[PDB]
Amino acid sequence: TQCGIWVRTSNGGHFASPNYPDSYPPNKECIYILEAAPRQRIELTFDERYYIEPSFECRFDHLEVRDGPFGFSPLIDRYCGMKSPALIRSTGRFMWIKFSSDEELEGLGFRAKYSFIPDPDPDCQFELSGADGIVRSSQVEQEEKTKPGQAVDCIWTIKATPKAKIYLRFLDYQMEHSNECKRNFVAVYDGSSAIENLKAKFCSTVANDV
Amino acid sequence: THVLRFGGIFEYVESGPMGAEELAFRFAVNTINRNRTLLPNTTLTYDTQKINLYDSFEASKKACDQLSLGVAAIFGPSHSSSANAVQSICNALGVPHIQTRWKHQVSDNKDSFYVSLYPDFSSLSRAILDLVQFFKWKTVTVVYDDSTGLIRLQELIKAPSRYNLRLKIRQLPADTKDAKPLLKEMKRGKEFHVIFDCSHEMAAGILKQALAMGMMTEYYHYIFTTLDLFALDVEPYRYSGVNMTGFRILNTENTQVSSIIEKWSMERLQAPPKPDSGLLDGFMTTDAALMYDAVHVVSVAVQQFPQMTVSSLQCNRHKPWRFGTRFMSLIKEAHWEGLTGRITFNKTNGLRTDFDLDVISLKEEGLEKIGTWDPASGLNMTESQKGKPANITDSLSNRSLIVTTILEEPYVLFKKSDKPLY
Amino acid sequence: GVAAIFGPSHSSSANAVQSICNALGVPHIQTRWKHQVSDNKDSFYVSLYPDFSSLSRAILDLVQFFKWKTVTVVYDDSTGLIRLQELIKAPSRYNLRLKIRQLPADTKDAKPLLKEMKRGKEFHVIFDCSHEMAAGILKQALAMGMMTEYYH
Amino acid sequence: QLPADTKDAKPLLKEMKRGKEFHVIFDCSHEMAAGILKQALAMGMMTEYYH
Ligand SMILES: *[C@@H]1O[C@H](CO)[C@@H](O[C@@H]2O[C@H](CO)[C@@H](O[C@@H]3O[C@H](CO[C@H]4O[C@H](CO)[C@@H](O)[C@H](O)[C@@H]4O)[C@@H](O)[C@H](O[C@H]4O[C@H](CO)[C@@H](O)[C@H](O)[C@@H]4O)[C@@H]3O)[C@H](O)[C@H]2NC(C)=O)[C@H](O)[C@H]1NC(C)=O
Ligand SMILES: *[C@@H]1O[C@H](CO)[C@@H](O[C@@H]2O[C@H](CO)[C@@H](O)[C@H](O)[C@H]2NC(C)=O)[C@H](O)[C@H]1NC(C)=O
Ligand SMILES: *[C@@H]1O[C@H](CO)[C@@H](O)[C@H](O)[C@H]1NC(C)=O
Ligand SMILES: *[C@@H]1O[C@H](CO)[C@@H](O)[C@H](O)[C@H]1NC(C)=O
Ligand SMILES: *[C@@H]1O[C@H](CO)[C@@H](O)[C@H](O)[C@H]1NC(C)=O
Repeated sequence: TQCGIWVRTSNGGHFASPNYPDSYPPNKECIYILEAAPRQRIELTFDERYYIEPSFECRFDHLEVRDGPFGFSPLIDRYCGMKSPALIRSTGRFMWIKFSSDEELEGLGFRAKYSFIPDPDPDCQFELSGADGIVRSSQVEQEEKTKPGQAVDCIWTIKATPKAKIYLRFLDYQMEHSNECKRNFVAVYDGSSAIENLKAKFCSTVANDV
Repeated sequence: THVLRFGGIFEYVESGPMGAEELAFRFAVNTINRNRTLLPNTTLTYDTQKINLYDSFEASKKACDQLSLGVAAIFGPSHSSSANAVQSICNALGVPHIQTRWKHQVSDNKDSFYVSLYPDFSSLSRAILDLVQFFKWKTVTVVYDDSTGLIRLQELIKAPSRYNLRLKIRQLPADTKDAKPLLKEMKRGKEFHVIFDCSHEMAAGILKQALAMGMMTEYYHYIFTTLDLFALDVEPYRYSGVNMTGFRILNTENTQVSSIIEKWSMERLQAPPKPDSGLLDGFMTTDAALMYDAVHVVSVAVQQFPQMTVSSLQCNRHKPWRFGTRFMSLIKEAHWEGLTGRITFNKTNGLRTDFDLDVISLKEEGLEKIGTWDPASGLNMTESQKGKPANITDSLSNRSLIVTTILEEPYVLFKKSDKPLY
Repeated sequence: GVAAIFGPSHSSSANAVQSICNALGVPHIQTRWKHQVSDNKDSFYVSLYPDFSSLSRAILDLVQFFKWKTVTVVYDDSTGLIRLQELIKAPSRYNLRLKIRQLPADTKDAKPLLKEMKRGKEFHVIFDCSHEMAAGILKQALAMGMMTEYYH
Repeated sequence: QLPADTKDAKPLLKEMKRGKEFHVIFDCSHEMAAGILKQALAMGMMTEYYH
């Protein structure tokens, strides 16, 4: 979150690691989000400078470049190691980068280069904020984000008032196919979207207030 | 041209016939001289010597005798005591040294004029580790024979750190072939999965002493490390129900390969009758096969270089040979389809770490290929066969009464819960 | 013309001088351990380094006096399995749990290794290094949290 | 019953092994009780389970 190289010009969304190129501190859990304005075949061109720790299996100190604007996405690769990765094509309109770290490591980090060429050729993202608001499942139907007759996958970000915490409570909750998580569920991913911090995944009849 | 001269250093039997290594070297030189389409205007000459295989001073004299007489390569004295002594001679004079048996590479030895053809145990000890995971083992009992066998299987000793195994390393007795004090402890300790690291001449002697004990039933499973398991007599063991998985690099399915082996045992009329051994008839072992390939791989290099004048080099007057710097390169980027599959060499060292194994196993018809190992791929095993007629493990009255049932309160209704009940 | 050869002191080149001293008859006095090949009939060599068919008993008596059950032998090069071979064979006849590891090739960076030894809860280690490199591990085991009263 | 005069009890000893038959009361002469024990050793019927 102290990831202070980002620079975000129209083409050239050029970001690098926290404290690049000196080091990076332990317990850093950076969530480079990368909005990715619609064009350009999202480009992860890396520097040769690379010490994202060579652990086994990349079990720790890894570089999730999971292909989503979220966490549960098609994964590209856990890039830990010594030799630097290069040039992920990734025809999505998005890229999610989770730079993580353990407690007892060394590092220098990485650097990233943006902007390949081609055309722009579900996308709910109901960014809600402030005080008490309402989250409705019918917002995808009222605001034409999807059409009736296809699979839906929305994202309801609930960014708090400054210096706060969030208490979700369920007014209405009714699933079309109850007790079955492979065809409908509601998940309450906190912090940012990643498979690790999954607070609750409701697909049964009752949703308890997290 | 002046024709060529290959060197050679082999074992010195006293009264018996020639060894399997030296006879294969003599056979491979003659075979290339017959068939002209390899080396069309070049024939070969050999200058074989005999040493004691445990005396590195005798191996150093006979190497300098061939270098002073003038040779083009040295085809290995084939033992860890004396192969390191000839390797440093061939490095100093510049001539290539072609090895046909495994040797402990000391990790800080800067040598560049050696090349090995035995399959390196940084690849065979992965293939055994892929094979003790395909069989879903948890408690292996690696049995080696001499202290060098911990260097060979070192990717298998280090395995329980990164996987879920339980190594329980043992050792055969010194030189006595009496593993019966050992096999009592393996039987009392309930040790059913064994990874013997013997040569084939002594893997026969254990199986007689594992049959004289009650360790040849369908509970016991024995992976071997040696590559001459196909030349092992298995007729007493075949109906026991045991599992004896091995490996095999000697590609005995190509008809060109099988034609040479038929020519081998025909020309080897000096094969002694030996029923008390436990081996089959005269087969080309993988020790003699890798000497047959070693003449052919170097012959590819002399084909691509008709500028090679064999000079006479004195060990006392230290001077590197002229053409050997280019000629060592032409061996390392040489490809040949010999008897042991594809031959390629690893450009960093000069070892074979890329080769094609055939996982063989013991079924009631003998030793049958059941898989294929390859360092790029892994165990691409054939693995789906029937053989013996089938059985059944389910029956009637376990049918489970599909009860069609609508939901309506209070009669039938879903439980109010949060976790996915199913 | 000499009376003895006091050893070139390395496994590659001590075996080459041993067979010379056997052939000429002069004694060859060795001062560092060397892998004796089991079928080598030599009679004019004598070693003064304490043989690892006795040091590897002394470590095995010392991992039983301390009542250990899970040791984590760390060697450095492939010869170190020949040296500690009475300790590798030990869980067959006693109640131990060997979990053999290896330091990296020549780089003195055991920090990818010591992370796995720390996550795996491995408190009892039987390092097989020289003293010049047993110092370099202890600096890298102090820079990590592996120098408290739990570790032995 | 053993086969007629042929000393090949290996079709018999497969059925005794699949049928889990560990206790056998052979009624042979000694000249042919030797020939069964060779064919019971070539199969896996000579461990501490069999009596
Ligand atoms: C000979 O030439 C070879 C290549 O031609 C050089 O490479 C050595 O040999 C193999 C190459 O495959 C290596 O062993 C294999 O390592 C693979 C992973 O490599 C990297 O892994 C991590 C990064 O995640 C790093 O820490 C590591 O250093 C490597 O960078 C594994 O995937 C392999 O797994 C085996 O099992 C799988 C089962 O999933 C199967 O697919 C195969 O059976 C596969 O073989 C295996 O572990 C080896 O590490 C390479 N290096 C060394 C130093 O040996 C050699 O360097 C060269 N020389 C020699 C002597 O071999
Ligand atoms: C282990 O040995 C058993 C025999 O004890 C093998 O099992 C038979 O394999 C054949 C292969 O064609 C099948 O047709 C049979 O049905 C199997 N069972 C029996 C009872 O005969 C088994 O294949 C061996 N395992 C390996 C890996 O080789
Ligand atoms: C000669 O070698 C070639 C290999 O190129 C082979 O196809 C051919 O059968 C050989 N002929 C004889 C007579 O050995
Ligand atoms: C065969 O002979 C010709 C002329 O005699 C020579 O030029 C050539 O190098 C020889 N070797 C071949 C074709 O390999
Ligand atoms: C393995 O070899 C067989 C050859 O019969 C081939 O069909 C198959 O594609 C290979 N690969 C795998 C992964 O099975």
